[PDB]
Order: sequence, then structure tokens, then C-alpha cells
Amino acid sequence: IQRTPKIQVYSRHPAENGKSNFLNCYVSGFHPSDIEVDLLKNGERIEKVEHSDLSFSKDWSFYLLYYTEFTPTEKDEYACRVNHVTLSQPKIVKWD
Amino acid sequence: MRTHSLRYFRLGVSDPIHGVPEFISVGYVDSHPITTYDSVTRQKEPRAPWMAENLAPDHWERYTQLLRGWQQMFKVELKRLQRHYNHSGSHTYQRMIGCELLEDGSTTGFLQYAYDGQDFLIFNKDTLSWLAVDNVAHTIKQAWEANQHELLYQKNWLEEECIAWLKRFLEYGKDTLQRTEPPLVRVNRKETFPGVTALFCKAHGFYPPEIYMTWMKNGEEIVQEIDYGDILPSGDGTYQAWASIELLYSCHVEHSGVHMVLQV
Amino acid sequence: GQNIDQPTEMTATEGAIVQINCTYQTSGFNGLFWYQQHAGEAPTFLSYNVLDGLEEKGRFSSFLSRSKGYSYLLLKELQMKDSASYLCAVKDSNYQLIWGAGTKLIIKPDIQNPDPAVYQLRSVCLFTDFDSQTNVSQSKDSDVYITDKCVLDMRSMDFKSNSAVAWSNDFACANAFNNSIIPEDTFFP
Amino acid sequence: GVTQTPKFQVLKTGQSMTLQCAQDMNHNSMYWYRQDPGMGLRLIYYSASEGTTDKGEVPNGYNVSRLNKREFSLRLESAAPSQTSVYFCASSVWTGEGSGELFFGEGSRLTVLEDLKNVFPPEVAVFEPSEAEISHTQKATLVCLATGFYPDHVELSWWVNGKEVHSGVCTDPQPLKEQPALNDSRYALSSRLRVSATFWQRCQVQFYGLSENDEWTQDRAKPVTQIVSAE
Ligand SMILES: *C/C=N/c1c(NC[C@H](O)[C@H](O)[C@H](O)CO)[nH]c(=O)[nH]c1=O
Repeated sequence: IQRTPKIQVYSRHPAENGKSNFLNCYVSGFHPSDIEVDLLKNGERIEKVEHSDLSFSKDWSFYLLYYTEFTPTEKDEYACRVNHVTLSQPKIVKWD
Repeated sequence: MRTHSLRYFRLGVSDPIHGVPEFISVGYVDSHPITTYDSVTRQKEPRAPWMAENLAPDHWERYTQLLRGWQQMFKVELKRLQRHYNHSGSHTYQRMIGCELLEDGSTTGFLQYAYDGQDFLIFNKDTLSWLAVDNVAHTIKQAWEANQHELLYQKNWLEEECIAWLKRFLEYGKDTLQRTEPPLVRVNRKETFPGVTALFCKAHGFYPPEIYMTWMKNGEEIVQEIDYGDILPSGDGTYQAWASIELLYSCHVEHSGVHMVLQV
Repeated sequence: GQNIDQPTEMTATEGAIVQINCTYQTSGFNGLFWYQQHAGEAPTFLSYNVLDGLEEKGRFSSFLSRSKGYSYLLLKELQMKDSASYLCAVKDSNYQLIWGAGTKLIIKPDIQNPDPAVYQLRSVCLFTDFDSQTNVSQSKDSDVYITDKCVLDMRSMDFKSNSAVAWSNDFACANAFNNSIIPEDTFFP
Repeated sequence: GVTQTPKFQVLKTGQSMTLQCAQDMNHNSMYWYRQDPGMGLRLIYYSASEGTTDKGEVPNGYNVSRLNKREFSLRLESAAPSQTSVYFCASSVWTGEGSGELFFGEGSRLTVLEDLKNVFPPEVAVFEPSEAEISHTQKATLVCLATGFYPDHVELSWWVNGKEVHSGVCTDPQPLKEQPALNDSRYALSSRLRVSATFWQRCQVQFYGLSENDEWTQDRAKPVTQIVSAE
């Protein structure tokens, strides 16, 4: 039994254009443990991205938090790109 | 005092694909990582600054050696489990041990194993027995239950040792672990699909992550469909969560002994 | 881990009972062990205790009280073969074994027919067949050598006897064991 | 289960030495302890599993090698007199498990001397039972004396009509010091053998001393490992 990751993309604080914030991508509930996460700005990979270590849940699945400091603009598009053994191709999850 | 827990996990992977370590063991106090060890570093390292400054190198040096042995034991146990099932390729083996100090002062302790992310063996410290999920788990259970003294050592670890460590670590990390950051809560009203009005009760900036959010209609519980957002980490040590309904309504939020009502 | 205290030595009579205490003051507790170590031999595991109670293994029982940080090793129907050292060890919070300095156990035999006598051998003076309550004192001279009290067993005749040896380079069997508190009725041929 | 070597060893200060320890019980954890009078066993080094080792309580002057799962050797690089002791190798199934007991090796007695000039085998003499003991108790005690040996590395045993005996035998647990005020005093060991007057109507001492490898520049015969007996 393999479990595909749950992928959630959200800001640290309620978002307001022009005000500095942090973009979060929480990847959870997956099994096995090998995963690849990237944060994107207009389809391109953000290089200065911080992350927690692989974490363990009591249901034997894993979770991680990926985040980067950003200033949201009406024209800038943000996403979280995730790859796991359950996925044929990496999944691009847009920030709402 | 609020409820607190101490847990340690072990993760073993056979035939690891390039990058994934063969063995990882992580310690937690509530939702905070406190220690880590893996087959690549072969070192026990703190994952919290208050762990680093309160535990001397003697602790870190002693447990590195024990974890080196626990790593080897996990390697062999997973080979034996794969032989029992007739399994080839990469398989996973997991352990979770821990205890809880409840608000009323009572305690819980648990010790569990998983094979391929599914329940495999569950310890019952009150009867000193192992609960097996299938015949392969039953074979292992018979072996573990043959050693009565290891069963008593395990009961003593869960009920006494684990609790004494938890209380020690609660004192070290008190400025983070025993603090309280009240939630910022707002209710947002919006007409969605024509004729439908959605109410969103959103909370953020709270610590600890334990929160209660509920929607009430005319003072009594709602019987309609409520959507719930996950309690998500914000990245700054605080959390966020939400609850929504459709259409006198009020959102009720309880967090660390404080009740909050938001009347629409 | 910090301190483990057990008596240095204990003396009891054959067929009787002895209790060896062990008190520990440690940082955490993961079990308490008892090991038996015969003279000039390797220690051998006797018992393990981690929860409160008493466990029996033949004539040997081990007790533990976690709250009092105390254990005892009890031996019943004391036999001569029980003369050995008894080691108490505790595993602390870090699974480090803390050892106690050991308890030497001396078993006084059951002298049914005491016949105290000092003989001369072809020289050496042998003080034999005395009662277990007799304590042999050491020499004070540079040339006189007195040995410690020894118990020998003739299993075929179910006979046990106490003995001490003396020798020097002037030296008489009458003055040999004069340092000790010799029984009044000691035979001097 | 646990096999350690050597049983006895005489070393000159500065000399190097290696104690061997093997176990065929598939144990993962191995330990080196020293036993000294009046104190608890002190861990020198330990190996929690194959591929790792760490310092115990008294690691200075020693080093270890976990060669494989079965073997854990202890090395004395430059022997010092403070290293005079009884060395024990032990093994357990694992470490970091409360109930697992230790399985001990037979022990290694090590004596470190500034020089080997005071090393002597014993003089072994048997004393015939007195006529008085035979006519009073109808029992006969044969006494054996091993005298002037150094260091204290001896195993006294009795042998009657070609076979070793254990019944009616008592050997002193610790030998006495012939020159008690002297730091390098030589030793004396006694033992008794009791038989019936009808049975009376040979003692042997195994000495552990020098080896073929040791240099001897003295007039007296090299004090090597030997057996000294009395009939
Ligand atoms: C400092 C890290 N400790 C640790 C532990 N320790 C808890 C117990 O001593 C251990 O689970 C025993 O095996 C319980 O019988 N456990 C762990 O899995 N990983 C660690 O880093």
C-alpha cells in the first residue's frame, strides 16, 4: 500500500500585495518516504527555499514543510512542485 | 499543566534508492523535533536549541553508540521480515515508542511496529503481550513474548523512564513548550454559487496547535455540513486552521482555557 | 548513574539463610542485576529485576523496591559452594551498567564433633578440627607464616573440617597459634 | 561461549600487549572490564555493535579493535604498573535493552613489572601427616607448600594415584606475602589433602612466568612458565 502526498500551498499570514510574507507548502500523508519538493515563481524554481526534515506521523506516513520569504504581487504566480513514487510525473500545485 | 507527549520513531529502508538513508530515528516532544540520527551521519544530534544547551556531550556520545546498534538491529529485523513474507526489493520497517503526561496527571505509553507503513505489532503493556496483525506478526510475537524480562523492562521504560525524560525535556523547553499564543480569529462572509452564502471562520497565529472551532446556529450545534481545514504550521512556530458552513450563526473558538465567540 | 552500595563482606552458617542488600542512587533506572563470582573465576548472571516484586530461582530469590531504590539477594539452605562474591549492578537512564564493589560471602560449616588440635608435619604446624566460631589471627614475626582458616569436605564420609597452617625458621607448635584465641581443650601431642 | 586469551601474562614496563576475545553466540555488543580489589568492575572500552567502539570509564593506556562481530581485542601500547589487574571480556546480545545480561570470559591476569629480575617459580614441598592425627582422629592430612614465587600466578592441584582429586582438598584463596613490608614481596601458598588412616597406610603447582620471547641475563635458570611438584 502506497499513499500519494496531500499538498497544501498557503501564506504564513493573510496575504496583502506589496507586504512581505512567507509562502508555505505542506506535503503530508505520504508513504514511502522518498519525495522531491520545489517552490516555483512563474514556473521557475526559487533557489532560497527552507525546509523542515522528514517528519513522522503516528499512522506511519510522513510530512514536510517547504517555505520561502516573498512579497506577493497581482502578476506573480506561485506553485509547489512535488514528485513521489505514486506520481507518474511531478505535480504542480498552484497557490490559490 | 496542558497535555504533553514524548515519542521516538525509527525508520528502516531495505535496498534504499539513491538519496534515502537506510535508517532514520527522530525524537519529538509534542509536535517539536528534539533529536535526530541517521545511517549517513551516524551521529545523534539535537533538533531543538534547548536540547543542545541542557544535555552534555556525554548524552549525545552515549546514544550515538546505542543508535548505531539499534540501526543494525533494524537492518536484521527487516531482512528476517522480508524472508518471512518472501519479499524482494525495497520494503520499510517502522517503530514508534512514546508516552503522554495528561492534564489530570495520569499517563499513557505505547510501543508499535509497522511493516510497509501498515500496523504489524502493537504492545499491550497492561497484559505484557504483543498484538499481531497476520501469521508473520504472530511468528515474531511468539519470539518476543518468550523473553518475560524484556517485556517488564519495556513496561518500566514506558511507565517510568519515558515520563521522567518527558518532565526533564518540558523543563528545558518551557519557554517554547509551555507558552501560549492566542489565535487571531475572523469570520468572512461571501455569496458563492448563485443563492449560496458561505461563512468562513479562520484562525491563525496560535500556539499550541490544539484548538477547538465549531459553528453554532441560534446558540445550539449545527446539523448541516461543516468543512474543516487542517491545523497547518505557519513556519514561525504558530498554526492556522478554519471551519466553514453555508446558510443567527456564530463561530466558537476555544484555545488554552479561553473561549471566543464571533457572532455573524 | 552515581552510587551503588552493598556490604563488603557477610558471614552466615551452612543450612541457614542470608540476605545481601544493595541500595542504588542512579540517574534513571533500567533494571538491577545480581552476578555470582567464585574465587578466581568469571562472574555469572544470577537474576534481573526491573519491576517491584520477588522472583525465585532454585534456592536463590531476588527482590526489588523501585521507590526505596533497594534490592536484596536471598539464599536459602546455605551450602559451602555458595562461598563466592555477589555483585550488584544497575542500568541507568543511558543503559550504562553501574557496578557495586561486591559482597564476599563466607559460609561457616556445621562442625558436629569439634576436636581442636595442633599437629606437626614432616616443618609445618597444622591447627585442625576446631569449631567455626574460632577466628585464626595472623602472625607478628618476620619468619613465622600463618595461613587463613580453610574448610575441606570429605564427601564420601559427609565430614567437614576447619584448618590453618603455620611455618618458620626456635619455632614450636605450642607457640605457633598463640596470636589467635585458641579453644581451652586444644590437643597438643 | 566467550573465549579470552591469555589467562596469565608478565610484562615489563613500556612493553606492548594484546588480549584476545572471541564469542560464537552471535552477540552484537562486546566489553573490556578490569577488576581491581575494593571497587566495582570498570569498563575500559565497549563495542555496542560491529563497526563501532567507544571509551568506557578507564580508557587511558588502552585501545581496542572490533575486528568482526565475533572478536574484540584489547591492546596495552606501553604497559604501566597501574595496569596490573584482572581483565574480563564480556558480551551481550545487544546494548540499549534493559534485561540483556553479560556473558563473561574466564579472565586475564596481568602483572606489569619495572624489570623481570624478581620473577621466581615456587619451591614445592609435601608434608607427611603426623602419627598423632592418625591415632586421634583416624584421618590423615597431607599439607603442600608452594614458597618464594613471584608474581602471584599459580594454580595448585592435588593428584592421587595418577588422578586429580577435589574431595578433602582446601587451598588458600589468596597467597601470603613472605616479606610483607617489601613492595616486591615473594609469595607462599598452602593447601591440604585429607584422607583416612587406612588410605595413607602428589602435589603440583603450575607457575605462570616468562616466555621464550623474554630476555634473560642472569646466572639462575630463566623463571619460565612451568610445573613444580612434590611426591
Ligand atoms: C536520545 C535518543 N533516544 C532514542 C530512543 N530512546 C528511547 C528508548 O530508550 C528506546 O526506544 C528503547 O529502545 C526503548 O526500549 N529511541 C529511539 O528510537 N531513538 C532515539 O533516538
